[PDB]
Amino acid sequence: GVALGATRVIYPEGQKQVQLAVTNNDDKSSYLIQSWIENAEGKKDARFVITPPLFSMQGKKENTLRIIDATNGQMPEDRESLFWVNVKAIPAMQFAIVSRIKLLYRPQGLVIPPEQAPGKLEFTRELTLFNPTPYYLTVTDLKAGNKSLENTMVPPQGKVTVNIPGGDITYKTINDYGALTEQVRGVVK
Amino acid sequence: GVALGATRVIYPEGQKQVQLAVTNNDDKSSYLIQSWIENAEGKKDARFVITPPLFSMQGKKENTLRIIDATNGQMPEDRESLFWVNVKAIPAMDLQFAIVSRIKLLYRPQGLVIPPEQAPGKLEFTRELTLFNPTPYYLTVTDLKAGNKSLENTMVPPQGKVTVNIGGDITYKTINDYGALTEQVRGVV
Repeated sequence: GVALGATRVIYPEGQKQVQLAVTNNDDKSSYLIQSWIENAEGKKDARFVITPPLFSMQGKKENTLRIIDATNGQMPEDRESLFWVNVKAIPAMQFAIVSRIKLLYRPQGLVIPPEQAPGKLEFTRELTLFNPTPYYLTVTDLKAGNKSLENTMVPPQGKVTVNIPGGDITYKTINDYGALTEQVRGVVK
Repeated sequence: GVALGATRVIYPEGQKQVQLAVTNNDDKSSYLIQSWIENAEGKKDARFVITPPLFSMQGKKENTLRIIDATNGQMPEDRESLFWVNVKAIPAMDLQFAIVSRIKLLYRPQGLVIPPEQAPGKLEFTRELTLFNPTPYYLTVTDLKAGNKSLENTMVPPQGKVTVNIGGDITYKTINDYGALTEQVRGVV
């Protein structure tokens, strides 16, 4: 069937557009593909445009969605902002195919670079995770002792609690290309 | 979701196999994982074999894909060759799009005229912007700026040119063998 080429899209301020690949490997099927953008509050938002908003995909094919910054200077410049790309495929015939993927808008000139963000996570046994960076960080493979903990996403300058059945802390993050990083030992307070 | 352990795989001539880590980080999801290799023109190619080509992941799992040289000694020996490893994760309903992770596989012959770390600094820029790469390596150029206008990311094939649609100083970064960003380099038109 249909596939998307990414699990997240980073939009670096200054870029005129970013692309998202949409593919169909089946020569015999046809789809209508509709897409739109929502803010983090769950509403349709016009600060980013995606085009074409509706297209037909007939057979084995690769199509590209373009995402354009129409923000017009109205975004926080000191942290990332989170949007959601919604794509829906309607087969040519309740049977629609729907995905939502993160769109992270990243302002120019943040002082901590993306690759140094993960190693700044602070853990407090009370565990509370604190993120003193301007990035949204996706934490996975989180372990405290021999116990495997749940995945979490920590917002810029935010805190999240991870339940543990009571009480070394290690983990990986998902990077900008959707890959797993190397294992990291957290900063424990 | 499903995440790969790397964004690119270097296959050094003579190695019998290279491994690629594939992981499902979510205990609530299940997947079928289908993988194949393409050449640089985007057509399925059998000079490299990936196995298993089809497998399933139920819950939190880590698997290893093996990539095997079946080139039969017919690769060019004076330049890298580019292949595309495609890993498609198809989600089981418990409704959603499959996700295809496409990463670069760079076959690298022994005896190249310059080691990898010297390549980035040889790139040549001509007003026409044309990027000319006189080295035996594929160069992945990011953070490309002409003066103060951000340009699109690009990849320059070994001994090839590429045109980037746009005075000012030209600055850029490249992605190295480990998927990391090099330091900014100053080019001159």
